[PDB]
Order: sequence, then structure tokens, then C-alpha cells
Amino acid sequence: GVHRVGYTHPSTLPVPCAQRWDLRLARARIFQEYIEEKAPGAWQLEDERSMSPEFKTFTGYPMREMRPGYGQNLPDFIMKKRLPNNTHYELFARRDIPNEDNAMYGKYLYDMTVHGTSLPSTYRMHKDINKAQRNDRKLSGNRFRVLCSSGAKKPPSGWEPIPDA
Amino acid sequence: SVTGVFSKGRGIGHAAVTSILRYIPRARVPWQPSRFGRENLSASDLAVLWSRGRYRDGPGNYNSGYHTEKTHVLEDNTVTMIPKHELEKYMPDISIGPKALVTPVSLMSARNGHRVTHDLLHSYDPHIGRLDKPAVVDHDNITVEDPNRVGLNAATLDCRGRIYRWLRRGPFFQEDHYFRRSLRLNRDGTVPTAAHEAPLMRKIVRLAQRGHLKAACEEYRRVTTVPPVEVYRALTACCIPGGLIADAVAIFEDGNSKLFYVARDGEVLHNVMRCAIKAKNRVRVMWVYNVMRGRYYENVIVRAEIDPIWRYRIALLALEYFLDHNCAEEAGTVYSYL
Amino acid sequence: LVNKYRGVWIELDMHPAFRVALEPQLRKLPQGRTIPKTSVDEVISDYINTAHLIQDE
Amino acid sequence: MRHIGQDVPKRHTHFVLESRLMYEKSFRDSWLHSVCRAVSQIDEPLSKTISGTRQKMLQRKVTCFQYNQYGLFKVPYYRLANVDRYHAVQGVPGTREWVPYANVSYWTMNKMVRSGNLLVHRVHYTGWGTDPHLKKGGWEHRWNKVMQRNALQYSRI
Amino acid sequence: QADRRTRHHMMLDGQINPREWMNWHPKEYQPWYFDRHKFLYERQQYAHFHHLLC
Amino acid sequence: QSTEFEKRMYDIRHWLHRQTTCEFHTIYRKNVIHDGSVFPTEHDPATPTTHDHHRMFSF
Amino acid sequence: VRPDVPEDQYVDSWYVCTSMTHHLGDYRPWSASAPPNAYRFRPYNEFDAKGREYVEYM
Amino acid sequence: LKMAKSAFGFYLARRGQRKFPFLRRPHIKNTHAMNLSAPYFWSFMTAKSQTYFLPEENYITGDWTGKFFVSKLQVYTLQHATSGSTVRVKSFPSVFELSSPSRWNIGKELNTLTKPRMDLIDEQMLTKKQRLDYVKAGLLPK
Amino acid sequence: MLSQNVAKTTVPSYYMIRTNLPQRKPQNQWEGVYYFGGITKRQRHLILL
Amino acid sequence: NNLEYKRYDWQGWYQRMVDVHNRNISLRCRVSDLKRLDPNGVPFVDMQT
RNA sequence: UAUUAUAUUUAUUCAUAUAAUUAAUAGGAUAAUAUUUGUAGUUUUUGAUACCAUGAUAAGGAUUAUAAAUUGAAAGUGUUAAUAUCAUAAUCAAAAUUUAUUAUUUAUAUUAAAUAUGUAUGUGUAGAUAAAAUAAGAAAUUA
Repeated sequence: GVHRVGYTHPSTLPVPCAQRWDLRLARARIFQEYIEEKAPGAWQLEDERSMSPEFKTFTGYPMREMRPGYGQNLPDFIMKKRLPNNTHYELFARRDIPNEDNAMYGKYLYDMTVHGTSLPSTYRMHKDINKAQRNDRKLSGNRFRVLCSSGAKKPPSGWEPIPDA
Repeated sequence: SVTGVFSKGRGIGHAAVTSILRYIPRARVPWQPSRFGRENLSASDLAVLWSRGRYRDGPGNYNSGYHTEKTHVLEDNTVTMIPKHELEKYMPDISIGPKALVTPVSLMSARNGHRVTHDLLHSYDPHIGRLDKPAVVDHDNITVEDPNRVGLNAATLDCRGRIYRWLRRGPFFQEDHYFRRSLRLNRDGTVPTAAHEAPLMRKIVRLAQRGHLKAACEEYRRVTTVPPVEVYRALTACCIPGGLIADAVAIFEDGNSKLFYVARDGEVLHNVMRCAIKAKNRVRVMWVYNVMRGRYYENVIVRAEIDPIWRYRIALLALEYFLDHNCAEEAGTVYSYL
Repeated sequence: LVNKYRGVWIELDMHPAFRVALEPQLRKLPQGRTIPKTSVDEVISDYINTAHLIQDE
Repeated sequence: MRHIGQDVPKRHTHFVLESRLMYEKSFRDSWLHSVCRAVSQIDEPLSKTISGTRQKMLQRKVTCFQYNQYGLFKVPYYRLANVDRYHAVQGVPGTREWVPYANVSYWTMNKMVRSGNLLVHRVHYTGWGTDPHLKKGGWEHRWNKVMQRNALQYSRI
Repeated sequence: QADRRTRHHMMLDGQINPREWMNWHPKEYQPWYFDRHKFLYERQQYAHFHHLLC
Repeated sequence: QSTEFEKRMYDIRHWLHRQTTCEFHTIYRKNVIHDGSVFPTEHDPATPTTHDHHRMFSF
Repeated sequence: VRPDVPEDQYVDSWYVCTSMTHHLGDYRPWSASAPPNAYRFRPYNEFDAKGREYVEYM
Repeated sequence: LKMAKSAFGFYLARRGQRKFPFLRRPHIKNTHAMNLSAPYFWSFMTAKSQTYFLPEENYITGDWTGKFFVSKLQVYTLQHATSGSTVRVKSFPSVFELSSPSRWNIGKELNTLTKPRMDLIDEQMLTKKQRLDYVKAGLLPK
Repeated sequence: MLSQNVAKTTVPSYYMIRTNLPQRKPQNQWEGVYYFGGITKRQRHLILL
Repeated sequence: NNLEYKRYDWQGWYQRMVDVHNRNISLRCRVSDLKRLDPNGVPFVDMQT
């Protein structure tokens, strides 16, 4: 029924006793519990599928809030929300790069340590071997695309390239 | 003959060096010896390579906001840039300024090590945003144009090696390298005591001297640079009456070996010894006499030794505690050093 | 090394009678990891005034 | 760039680093954004220390700050790209083409099981599986059991 | 512009082309240091005598 | 609790087998002191901490 | 299709639609997985899988 | 897909009439925006709690040189009618300027105002096949 | 110059693109991680002095 | 960890992720072992307490 | 011939992609000392691209069976390992239906959380079409 939440002091009764809302206040003080005051009394729903063992999925803990007006938009949600700092999103981030060796070290450093030189990719050395051979049997199909052209359009003081045949 | 994207570049070392350097060759990369990276770009071309290379928060994009071009052709339809002055009539400008991207140093751990909020991640180590000069993270002019090219760009030339370095970054990366890239002992042999920490250090020493321990500790929670030794003197001094051996030992250890051994001073050790007395701790008296004895590393390398008169005062306090506490064996040990 | 002194360590080898007797003097001179901003004249003037009465070479 | 000296076969495989640094910026702005949303939205008085007029001016200032937080990552985590590291295939999370635990798509992951690149155990195609949870209550049940252990079991202090 | 000393070449003039990176054993790519200042018998050309050195 | 045995236990973290790892759960008895000055068991105050002192961000 | 022998001796192979034994073909018969003369190779010849647990609950 | 409307049609398959999880879509094709929902006007395709702060195509967060067009995510307000300025939405094909301002627009986003799927279709983009197809479904006569 | 710096990579070939062989050594499991505990010649001379 | 995240660039931050995931510290106490006497001579916690 | 049954049931209104620069290593406290605090030689090449650029794993029932047994196959369906020589097209929110290869909620109560489909009342209603003998319950015309 529409009942006014009343709470009489431990002084009015002709026997004092610690009253339960004051105990609620002491507990929301000790463990920093937000007391949501718009909490209506008619909505003490429990998740039967999770709280009631007459379903295949009895969990015992209310695995969710039976509350349709829910979303991350709410501050009461944002309060009790685990943040993605140090979560699987980070682990995936810091180990899921297309090449895995580039997550254990730097490729040039590993190369200059175990070999001497810093080696290309398998794909690059494919391109370079094909260059080595398709410019062995034939020529005049290439192009000259560079990052910087100033040194090609402008060779050094010497370096007069050879005309082939 | 050649279709090339970059016309011209720039040398990293200058001719007061190169003209003597060139006479030995460089053992270059076998498969592509000439390496026209990002450092060699011009200023303007690299401003292009820095403007672009982000999704909507690199100004290279026509509708990114900090974009330079006024015209953009959308499939043979021209759109022109509505400037800020036309725009503010319906998008009222709120621009706090360059201080609104730099979080306080007390929110680094909450923001996962960072202080900036830029699109471009700001590593605090040198070797990551290093363009030609090592990238210094100046938190006072962090723009969206980003002139200093210190940002950990997303889609720039030579970005892959640095993105890999960023993902292989350490556990404590921003904090450790940000600490050490600043705040180092000056060749005068002195500890880095600064200007902006002096008033906060006054707050701490006054509160702790008054005995407001947790108040001084909440303020110490704001010690960004190093405190002078007296701040630890007071923050340990406050503990004496209540016998807070635990809080006191932790106040000692925070400068001891963590902050260039500021806390290794005879009077701070004396305060912490007093706390060991009032907490009745035979093992903490000996721990404090142990830090007093020191070892070679502190006593010589970091040169945080204690004046012999203070050594003696602390030793007499140890003996006065112990032979008053009947701890004959350990008192005899300290007198052995005497 | 992060914490090395980065400078020549002028060891103060005074006796525990004079390190107390000359205290206001050396309090304005460079002690361990401490260099007060005092003036070289002040320190040299004290050294010329006082040090004669000091009976220890 | 401009296809000169490409070291990888998939030019789109730069998007995986792009995404992982998207994730980094999300972790970096996450706490700030969540506290900003909380304080800007809070209607019932914050505390006995900040209330009312101060609440309105403070709320609006922190909203101004959440707006001035340039570089902020407020795109929801279900809305970021989700691509396979290996062959740059994208997979829509929530549907069969997304292996969750290996962060791969139906395609590359199918390749990696029909060749020996992952260690999985083939189980029957029509049934439910070996996990008694996944047999018991479908998929929301294993969701419940996972959250129950990662969060709900701690009697949080 | 481009020449038989720039273009990628497996074979150059009847024998192998040394200039192209891709015609070499990787053991030549290893890091090594100069010997010519050491004693003549301690150099890389007297490799088979390094075990006998006094 | 024998820290020496625990030392002998921790370095199974290395001689463990192939593709096999170890999480160590330790549940060890401790002593936490309750103490008078600092954590007082005093009476309730005069002014009562109502629900306002525990609202959102009041924590 | 594989020896009649306590199934915990087999392991389901990976990648191979077969089943191999963790000890490489070395076998121990059903009667090694039971007490001596165990009735139906029961753990204790008293009751079956649900008889044991419930005698125990009572 | 089949006819690459974008460069991502070059990159993404179709998967037939693939059934999707409720509200999980890699392409947010808000094909329902201009939906008059009479008693639900400040609710349908709008922000949820009436007392919300504005979205963020509504404040110049930094020192911009300017922009070419606003999003539909910036609400329509008094400054969008009275200031009579240029507010552009990237709609098909290039942009759509809200140059005939009115007051009923005030309060909502411009999504309820920028038509996503047009009733007029240009056969100038359709194929020799798509045109017969739109005749088939009843869009263009023939 | 040094002997043990022998080729651990092969002649850059097509057996990299055509075969499943591993272009990098498989990580060991019973190997520690390489740390530095060690005093130099000068450093030992210092302690002995 | 001792398989793969034992040793390289990722060893550090994986050790971080691990020990943070495990950072929980459960404290169990026996209320019967709160049923003791305060050295004041008062039982530390009685039935009402 | 025997070692053994389909003529029944439930079905059909079907749609979603976007705003160019992928070329490298660089260790920081409780460690007996590197400012290496802040490690500066530009510009000789070109394929996985908007473009030819080999390979390699699906969907599809019609006669190896009854007991301690499963009613899902190799013929390869977009992304993958050697052919080069037109052009940067790649998700960080808000998005443009022509795409055969799709099971929609049906008249007591109808918009509260990242926003979430305003159209098609009509005799269950042309033509041709879908599925299934498996915890449901089916029974008789072999090549």
C-alpha cells in the first residue's frame, strides 16, 4: 500500500534499539555505497531465471537488472562499470598486430643482432629477386618511382649513367 | 623519366660536420641503401605528411576543422569552408585553450600514463616521436596543428617502426620515462628542488609540524617534483606522538632510493627512530640504524651520507632505546659499531 | 645512472669538535649535496678573518 | 606509400595498427570520458558539499570540458572496426564470422584450423559442445557464467 | 638514372653480379671488423691459422 | 608458512612442462590489528549522517 | 573400433579424426581401473554412481 | 558489393539477406530518420532524457579554420533559424544546405529533416538494369 | 672475422614464400630471460682495491 | 607466465596485465575469532556486537 | 519374392557499406658512475595497387543397416605461395536499397536510455513454387 517510509528515533520507543535505516546509513558510509533515493518500493524484482532454481539457468546472483529503462547513458550505471583499462581490449591491442615478431622486438634490431644486416620482408625479397631475374633476361619494362627524385633528376657531380643495348 | 612524390629533402647533419664526415662511406641497407625517411622531408612537405595521416582529427581533412584548404570538390560539386566567424553564429565557440588538453600529473595513472589528450599519442620517451631532434613533450603549446612533429603519428612515413615501439612499450612507460626525461640531479651535485614546489612544500611542512598527518599526506599526494629534505623531516615528525611506525617507514622509503635519497638525512632517520621507540619495535630500531650505517651505493655513489655528529646522535638514540629496553644483544651490537 | 652525484666529492674530513665549532661558517659553505647561495666574498672573508686562530693545519 | 617497396602483401594491414592505437586512445580517454558523463548527467544532488547552483555551473563546466577534450574517444566499443590480423579480413562481432578468443574472422580462422595454425578440438557440428554450461543454457547462460566469475563472485569490499 | 650498377641483376657479364644485394651468401652480411692493423698472421686472410697462434 | 618451501614452489614456474603454466593461489593467515585513537568505537554523533551524505559522487 | 579399455586411456587427437592413447599404445585393461575383483568394476562394490553419492548424503 | 557506390563496395561482400543481431550493424544506414512520430516528436530519433546537454557538432571545441558542413547530429536551434547562416549536411550526393529555415525544426537533430532515401531517383546513376528493376518495384514508370 | 656468426637465414629464396618453414627460431620454453648480473674487470679491480 | 610472454617486449606489459587481473586480495575473518576479550577486560565482541 | 513403408504434414509479400600517404633499433631507482642528460651522413629505384598479377578448406540426400553406431561428401565456394608495369581509393562513429539464393511480431492493455523503420484491414484468397520420416507419436504399387 502507499505507505510513508517512517523511521522513529532510538529515543522515542520506551526501549532503545538500533534502527535498520541507520544501520543502512552506517553501511553506505563504511563501504562507499551510493543510496539511490528514487528507488521505488514497488520494484523489488528478482531475476527468477537467475535467482529461481526452477529454470535451467539458476545462477543465485541476479545476473542482471530487471529494469527496461537501462543503458550505459545513466550515471548509476557508469558508477558500477568496469573500465577498459587493463582488460582484454588492451591485451588484444598490445599483442594483435598483423606480424607477431613486431610485438616481441624491432625487426632491424633483431636482424643487426643475429645476422649483420637488416633484412627485407619475404615479400620484398620476392620483388627484388624477380627484379634480379626479369632484368636479367630482359629490360625496358620498368618505371622509376621514388620517394625522393632530387637525386635522380639531379645526380651527383659525376655519375653519368650507362646507356644500354 | 622519374615520377617521384617528394621533390627534395634536407640533410640531418650540417656541413660543418658532413664536409669532413663524407670521406668514409656509410654501410647502408642492402636491399634499399638510400633511405629517404621522415626526417629528411622539407618543413612544408612534412607539414603535409603531418596534417594528413589521421581520420577526422588530422587537419589534413577538408572538414576536420583545422584544415587549410578553402575549397573541396565533391564528385564535381564544390564546397567551400565556412569559417569560424560565420560558424559561431550557430556553433558557439567554447575554447578553453592549450591548458584544456593537458591533464594534471595526478591523473596520469587514471588516464593510463598520459597527460595530453591529443589525437596524436604523446610518448614521453625520446626515441618515438623523434623527427630530427628528439621529441620533447612540451605541455604548454600542444596545438592541433602540431608544429613540433613530436606526435606518434598514425599514417605517416616511417610510422610503422614507431607504432611497433609504442605497442611494445613497457608496463610503466609514460610515468617512468616522463619522470626521468625531467627531474635529474644537477652537476652542482644538488637535488632538484624547484620553484613551483616550494609553496606546496611549505604547506606540507607546516601541516605535518602541526601534527595533521593525513592532511600533510593528502598534500604530499600532490608532490610532483622532489621535495626538499625538511618536508620529509616534518612528514615523519608528525608521526612521533601517535607511534605511526608504518606510516613513518613508508614516508621514509618514498624519498629513500626513490627520490634521489632526499630522505636519507640524519634528522629524518632520527624522527623515524623515535617512531620505532614509541611503537616499541626492536626490529625497526635496527632497520633505522641499518639505513644509518648505509652501504657503499648510497654513501658514495649517490653521495647521500649523514654527518658524523648525526650518525652519533642516532647511535646514542639506538643505545638509549635498547639498553632501556633490555635488548642487550642488539644494544651491544650497535655499541660494537660505536 | 639516474642518481650519481655528477660532480667531484669534496670530502669534509673535519673532526667532531671543529665541525661543531665552525658551524655558522660551513653552514654557508658547500656541505653534502648542499650549496647555499652565499657569496664567495662572505665565505672567503670568513676564511681570512677566523682561520688564523685555528690551531690545526 | 604510392606502392613503392611494399613490405607487406596487404596494404590494408596498416589498419590493424590503426585499430590497436584506436584502442589505446580509448583506454587513455576512457576514465576521463566516463567520469565526465557521470558528472554531466547526475541529477539527484551529488553530495552535501556540492549542490544546486554550484551543481549547475559545475555540470556545465565539466560538459564544456568534455567537449574541449579534443582527441576524446567516445565511439562505442561495439562500433570500432574489428579486423583479422593475418589476412586483414574484417568480421562483424556477434555473428559466426568472428572468432572472439583469437580475434579472427570466419575466413582466416577457417584457414588456420584446416591448416595447423591454431590448436582447437573439433566437436560435433549440430550439438552444443563439451562445456556443461554451453550445453545447459545456450549462450546467454555462458555469458552469465563468465560474468559471474569475472565480477559477481567477489564479495566486493 | 638506372644502369647495370643500379638495376637488380642476378647475372652480369657471364658470371654473377656482385652489386645486387640478392646474389650473396648471408654469411657475408655478418658483422665483422677490420684486421689490417693487427699482426699480418692475425688477420682474416690467415683464418686457418687462428688455432695455431702463439 | 615456510618461505623456504615457498621459494622451492615458485621455481616450478620454470621447470614446468611444455605449453603448461601455473597460477599460485596462496591463502595465508595474517594479523591485522584493530586500534582506539585512529579507528574509534565512539557513540553516534549529534548530527546524523542522512542519505544525503552518501549520494552519487559523495563517495 | 578401439580396444575395450577405460576411456580415460584414450585422448582425442587434434586435427586427426581418430583417438590415440596418451601413453603411446601401452595399455592397462579395465581391471586396472578398479579394485580387485571389483563388481562391475565399481569403486566400492556397494552401489552405482548415484547410490554412492546418496548413501553419503544420508 | 555489386555496384560499388563507395570504395568500400570494392571491399565488402553482401552475404545475401543476412540476418543481423538486433542493433549491431557495421554500416549505420539510418533509413528511418524522417519519420513523423506525432506524440513522440521529442523522442523518436532524438536524445533520450529531455534535460540533456547538446551534442558536439554544436560547439567549436578548438581553434578551427572552419568546416565545410555540419552533421545531422547537431540539433536545430534558434541560431539555426534566426542567424540564417549556412548549415550543411553531407547527404547524397554531395551536401544539403538548410537554407529555408523554419521554427518547427527547433529542438531536434537534423536527421528528422535530411531525407535519407529519396523518392526522386536519378536514372543518371542507375544502370541499364537498375532502371528496369525500379520499374519492377514501382519506382520509375516505363 | 668471427666464426659463430654463421648464416641462420638461408640464401633469400622462394622456399620462404612456397614452404611453411619458420623464418624465425621457435621460442624456447625452458630458457630463462637474459639479465645482467656481472662485474667488469675495472669494477672488480675497484672492489679488490 | 612461462610459455611465451616470459621474455620479450611483451613480457613487461603482460606481467602488468596478469598481476592486475589478480590484484584482488580476499580477506576472510572468523567472527568466532572476533569473539575475544579486549585487553580492557571487556569481551571484544559479545553476542549483541 | 524375401533381409519390409513417402502421400502426409507443416510453408511462400524479404532490404541495407565509408571522407587517400603501410619503409628502422634505440634499455632510466633500491645495479660500484657513458649527459650515449637530448644515439642528426637526404635525395638510385618500380608488383598484391583504383590494374593483369597460377595454385590451396563450402552448398548440395536416393540403396554398405541394425547392433554395443551419427541423417552430411574433395573436386572447391571472394580474400592465401613465383605472369607485373594506368591512376593512393579501407571502418576512429551517425552513413545513398536492385541485391536471386529470404521463415514478420495477426485485434484486452502499443515509444524510458548510445536512436532504432508510417505502412500492405480485406473470402488464409493467381501461377509456380519451400521444408521435413532424427523426441516425438506418420504406414504399404523395389529398381
